Amino acid sequence: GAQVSTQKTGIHYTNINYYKDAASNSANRQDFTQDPGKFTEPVKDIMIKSLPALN
Amino acid sequence: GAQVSTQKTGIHYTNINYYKDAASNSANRQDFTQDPGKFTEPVKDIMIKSLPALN
Amino acid sequence: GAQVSTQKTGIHYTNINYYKDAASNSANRQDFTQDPGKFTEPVKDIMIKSLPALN
Amino acid sequence: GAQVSTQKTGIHYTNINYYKDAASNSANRQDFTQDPGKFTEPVKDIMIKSLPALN
Amino acid sequence: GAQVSTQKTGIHYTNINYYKDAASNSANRQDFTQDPGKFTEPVKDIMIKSLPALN
Amino acid sequence: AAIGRVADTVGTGPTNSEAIPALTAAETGHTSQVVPGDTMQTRHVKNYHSRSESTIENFLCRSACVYFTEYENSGAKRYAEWVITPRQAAQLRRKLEFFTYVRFDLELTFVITSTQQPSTTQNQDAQILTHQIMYVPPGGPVPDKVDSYVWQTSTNPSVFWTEGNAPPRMSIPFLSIGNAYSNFYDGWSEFSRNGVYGINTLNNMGTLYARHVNAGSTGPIKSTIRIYFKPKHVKAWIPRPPRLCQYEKAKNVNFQPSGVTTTRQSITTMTNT
Amino acid sequence: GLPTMNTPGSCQFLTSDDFQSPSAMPQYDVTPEMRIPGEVKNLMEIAEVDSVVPVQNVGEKVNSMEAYQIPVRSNEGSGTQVFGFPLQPGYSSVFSRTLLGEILNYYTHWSGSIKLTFMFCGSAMATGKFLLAYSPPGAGAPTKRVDAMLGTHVVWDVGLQSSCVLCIPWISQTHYRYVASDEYTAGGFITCWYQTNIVVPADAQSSCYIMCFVSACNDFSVRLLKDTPFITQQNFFQ
Amino acid sequence: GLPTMNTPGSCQFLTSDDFQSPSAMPQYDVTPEMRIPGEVKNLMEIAEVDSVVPVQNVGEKVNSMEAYQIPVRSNEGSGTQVFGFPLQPGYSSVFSRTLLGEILNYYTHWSGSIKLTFMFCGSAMATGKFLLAYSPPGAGAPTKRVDAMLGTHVVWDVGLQSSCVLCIPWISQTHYRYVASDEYTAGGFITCWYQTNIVVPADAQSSCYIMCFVSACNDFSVRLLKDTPFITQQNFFQ
Amino acid sequence: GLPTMNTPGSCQFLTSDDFQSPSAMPQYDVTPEMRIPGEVKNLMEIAEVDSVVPVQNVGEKVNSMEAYQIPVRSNEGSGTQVFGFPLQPGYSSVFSRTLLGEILNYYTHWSGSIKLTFMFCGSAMATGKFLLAYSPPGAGAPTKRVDAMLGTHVVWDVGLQSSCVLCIPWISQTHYRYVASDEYTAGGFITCWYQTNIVVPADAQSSCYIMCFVSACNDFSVRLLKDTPFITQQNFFQ
Ligand SMILES: CCCCCCCCCCCCCCCC(=O)O
Ligand SMILES: *C(=O)CCCCCCCCCCCCC
Repeated sequence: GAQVSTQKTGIHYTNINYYKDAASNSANRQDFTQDPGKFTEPVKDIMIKSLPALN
Repeated sequence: GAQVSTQKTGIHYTNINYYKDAASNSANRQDFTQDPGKFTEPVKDIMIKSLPALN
Repeated sequence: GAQVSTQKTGIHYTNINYYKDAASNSANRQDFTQDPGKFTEPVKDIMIKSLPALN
Repeated sequence: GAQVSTQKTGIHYTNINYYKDAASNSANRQDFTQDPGKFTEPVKDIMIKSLPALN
Repeated sequence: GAQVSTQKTGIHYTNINYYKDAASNSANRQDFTQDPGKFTEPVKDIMIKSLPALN
Repeated sequence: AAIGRVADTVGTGPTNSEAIPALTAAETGHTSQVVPGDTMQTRHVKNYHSRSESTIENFLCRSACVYFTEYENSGAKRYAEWVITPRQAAQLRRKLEFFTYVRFDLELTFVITSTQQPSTTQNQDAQILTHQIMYVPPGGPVPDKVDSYVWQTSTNPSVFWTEGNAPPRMSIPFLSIGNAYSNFYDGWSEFSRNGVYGINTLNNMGTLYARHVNAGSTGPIKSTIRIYFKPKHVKAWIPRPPRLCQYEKAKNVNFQPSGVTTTRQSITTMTNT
Repeated sequence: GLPTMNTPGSCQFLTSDDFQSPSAMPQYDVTPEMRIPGEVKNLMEIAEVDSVVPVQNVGEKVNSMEAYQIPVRSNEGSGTQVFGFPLQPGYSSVFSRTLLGEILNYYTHWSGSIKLTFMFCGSAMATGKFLLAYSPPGAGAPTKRVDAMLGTHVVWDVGLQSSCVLCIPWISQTHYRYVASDEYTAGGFITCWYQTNIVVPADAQSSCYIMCFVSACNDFSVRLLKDTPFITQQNFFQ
Repeated sequence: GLPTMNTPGSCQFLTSDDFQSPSAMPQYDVTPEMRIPGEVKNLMEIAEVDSVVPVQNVGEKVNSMEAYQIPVRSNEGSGTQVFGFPLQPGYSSVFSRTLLGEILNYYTHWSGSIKLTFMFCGSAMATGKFLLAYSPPGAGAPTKRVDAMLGTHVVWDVGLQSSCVLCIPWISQTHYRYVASDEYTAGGFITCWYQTNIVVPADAQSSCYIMCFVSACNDFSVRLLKDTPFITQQNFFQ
Repeated sequence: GLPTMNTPGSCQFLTSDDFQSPSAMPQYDVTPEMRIPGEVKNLMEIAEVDSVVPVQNVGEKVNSMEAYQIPVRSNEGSGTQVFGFPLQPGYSSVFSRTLLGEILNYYTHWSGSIKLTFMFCGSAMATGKFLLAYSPPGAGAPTKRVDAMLGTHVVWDVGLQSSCVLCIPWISQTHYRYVASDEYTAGGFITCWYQTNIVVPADAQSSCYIMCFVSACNDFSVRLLKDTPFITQQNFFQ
């Protein structure tokens, strides 16, 4: 049982893990998740862009 | 998931991409498209061979 | 006919034996069986933890 | 897509072409066609063995 | 088209012949046929163990 | 026909109409579309000829040595360096310059060879050589000596090779900052129309650095590194006249005026003289 | 024995290769993961966070908090430039060591709009309006206010809302720009001017400071991973 | 460890090989493509475009526009040859540096019909008829008009339609011909003659010029990729 | 990186190996095939075609058409041997250079019946009967007609049908015989005799000739491909 993912472009590729340890697998170079909020905007009260930050 | 194309002749071959980047794939040696018009014949008014080019 | 097991983690891997002798196969590193009883607790009369060992 | 032929004997084998040019394929060692007629017997009028060649 | 046999033990293995000649195949190490009769007991008249060989 | 087949010859017979395939007017800028049958009786010919070997891809897809330098075991030049460019070699450069703009991925191949230098060192016993090629994109720290910290390559990409093994090789994406590599640039680098002029104002492909990792022997050794380019996944636009005058400089199109062609006796001589 | 044939590249060691390799610790049981605040997935998450820009590199100030201070004070005129630096998030000493700049310096190409947030640290009683402007390359850096206002700009009026933003729109002829310096990849000039001079009352300091924060926008990206020039050594540390 | 067995060719480096190879820039985001006018897919697209042929190689003229001029003038007779060159699109100095010829010189074999378009650049008042002819090999180049008309030809009459085409049909014993020179692969002779001499009125120049354009037909193809003799060097350019 | 393990034979170069290998001419368009008369699929197609045997090796005759002539003439008796050679299609000088023999000499083993066709080239008026015989090994070659007729034979009577065939049946203890010489693989003796002497009339030549053709039957085959002894050299030809 192989897997089949998408390559990087502007097609797919096949992968078969050969080792009993996950540590042996290739890198996870395609995790494109993003969550800036944790850093930019860690305010308790939501700040609405178009509004004044203070009133 | 491999692919299967036709070889050059006057039969097929199997291909499996092994890398995560399309840049790593083999050449695209079988694109036989052709469009001479862009170069030979870039006239705005269609010129009909059997006709006179000027009248 | 290959086989497909689970790798070690906190995914699977494919295996195909290539030799006619089982001796040639890779190690059996995933047998997690356990039976302490043979050693700790080889008493003929079951001893119930919460109870007194003698009366 | 591989192919599967018969080996020479008195069983089969698997083949997968890996190149884009038919020129790269292995030899065609199993074409057992035969047509002696072109050479032995290129007569315009069929000669029947048991008959006299001239009369 | 591969084949799948049993290994020697007290599991299977996969095999794919890669050559056009049967001569190229691996040995036939698992033919366990046996027929001692040809040698021990090549008598024309069946001899029944429990009986006397002559009477 | 067959995707890449060529046109078949249409059988024709005697004519006598007012159809004038043969008469046209080049002034239009249009190339005539005449075919044999238009000006002579032809037979029918099923043509199976393919134009497969003329595709932009097949034409530019062959490894080409674009440059090579050397670095030595010891001495003054212990490491090599080369500002990346396809214009120092004439072969490949003339092909690429067949088109104004081009886009492609690149297959890099390196041929690394060593040669023992003449010296007076007694009992030389070389160990196997291991080289290191390293790429430094514009803006990155450069090595000043064969043992500079820069060869750490925590981020710079670099290959480690050992003599005897197959040539090291690797693929490179289309690295342009624009939508296509430019082969020509009739412009300047400054808005005042000063500074640099020509193709070289766009070339900022960084530098390549080679070196040994071990000295190997007590004796002196010189190593040559040949860089080969092989365009893959090619797309080309606006074809132009092929280079006529020999190349003069690597960073511009400067040439020494040349005749249009070789000569011959008279406009009647069927010989190349 | 399956007929095989090695190809170029075989046995090499590419620093950026990506293959599978046997574990030296067969069946090692990793420590279970744990929820740790603030995980990071992409460096751009960081490049979107404001960091204080050192607009005042001038001389010795680089060795004090003053590097981060922008001098503003009441004048006997308006039109006076307040500062001016180029749009070279990667090269210019003004940005190069910023949160954004540090990241850019590990790459070769950059693209996207940039935000320059300006906080007025004068006193509640201090007032005034400034003209934050961005002039794309092509001509020179504007030398007079009347020439800077001809470009992309924001007239900031100081008031209860302390900070104000000058969004530097990504205008460029190419999709990406070089992180390193290059005139082809020229980015233009960012300048500030007095729109209507600072005006404090009596007993209120007439000389003030303005801080400048920088961060990337949601259309910012970076390409071609490389090593930073900003870190070096001569020998393995002991 | 899957039993394998390397075969001849292993580890070599063929210049024209075609294999996959690891990217040195893992996950690099290529610049998005863009619609650029005039894309090229096959070199034959170019070889189908007319280019001006330098029929007049004669001496020093190769260093002036004159190389592209074909002398025609009023005579006191007809039958006079006007020019004559062989059918060696690849070798003959007449074609070798043409758009068609340049391309042919990167290949070893060629096949197909060829178009020679002739534009009369005389004056509106100038007239005349010429005999464009193509004689397949086997005999010699025709030396008289009466011997050239025995072959494939087109009697061109100059008039409002400035240009006229002589389609050189691909006649040959083999499917392909060598781009280089070889008598087996002989291609024949292309010659022009006066059918009915030039005839201008008074006050109109009696000496004129005829240009010659060349291009490939839709049945033209090229094989066996090779290097051009036309480009050389002694050292890497600096 | 798929765990692999090279086996013996790896990297070698067997002359008779059979593997795939990259084309040096990627996408080269082969010349379309064409119907050419007389295609050949197997060498046996050739070995089934008669070729004239040189029964008369005797001395200097090998350097003239005489080598292919079998002397026959009117005698004052019958029983006279006319010729006699062994069944060594590969070794015997009689066959070795034949069409059949040439082919056999590229192999090590052979098997099958063989046809010896005899054409009488005397004159229309000449007559006679001959005894074509084949004696399997084991005893010696027959020395008298009365001893040859004890074996496989054909009494040929000359007449309107010029030729006559002696089919040499494949009798042998093994399936195949060696092309080279070996007594285990002995093939027997082929001899001819006068059954009833030649009898011409007056004015008609009494001395004649008989030609001998040889070819393989439909049960003929050859094994173990080898090099011919019949071709040699000392240096590459110039
Ligand atoms: C070890 C990593 C090596 C990486 C090799 C990178 C080479 C870059 C090649 C750029 C290609 C041809 C471009 C011409 C540039 C221009 O003039 O615009
Ligand atoms: C995607 O197609 C997966 C399906 C088949 C994958 C197998 C690739 C080839 C496996 C046979 C073993 C090859 C030894 C090279």
